[PDB]
Amino acid sequence: MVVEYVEEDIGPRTLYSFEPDATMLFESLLPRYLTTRVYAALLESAASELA
Amino acid sequence: MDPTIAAGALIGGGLIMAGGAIGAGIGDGVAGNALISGVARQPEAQGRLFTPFFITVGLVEAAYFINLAFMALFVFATPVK
Ligand SMILES: COc1cc([C@](O)(CCN(C)C)[C@@H](c2cc3cc(Br)ccc3nc2OC)c2cccc(OC)c2F)cc(OC)n1
Repeated sequence: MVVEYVEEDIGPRTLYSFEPDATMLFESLLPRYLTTRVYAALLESAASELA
Repeated sequence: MDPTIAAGALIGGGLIMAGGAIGAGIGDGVAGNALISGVARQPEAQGRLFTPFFITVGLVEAAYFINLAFMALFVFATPVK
């Protein structure tokens, strides 16, 4: 995945608490993101095939 | 003679103001350390975090003031005499 730093959006924003930590959550969430992307791809392909 | 009581009030009284300052000085620290972090995590909390803070400090400062009073009672009244 390409890392693109879009904006700041939030400066004096209430900081998020991470449990246990941000890095482990991120590396455990990335494959779920990839597989939900593949799921959305399969759904779009099914709808396109029916059309 | 009587001087041995006098210093007994100056030393003891000093102790009453030693353990006093170690009490408040650190207390107000360990309490305030939980305020800053709180405010550092969400600035809009400074409004409500003063409700617990100024309670703890209150208690803490009592432990100081009493000793303060007693120190006077030791240096300006010398009870055992
Ligand atoms: C001049 O000596 C004090 C003392 C005290 C206290 O000891 C608390 C001291 N801390 C706040 C530093 C207090 C007390 C005793 C307790 C005893 C048990 Br067993 C369980 C909970 C107890 N909780 C307490 O209050 C939290 C207390 C005592 C006596 C009369 C009292 O009525 C005036 C009274 F309030 C307060 C005080 O204020 C100037 N002066």
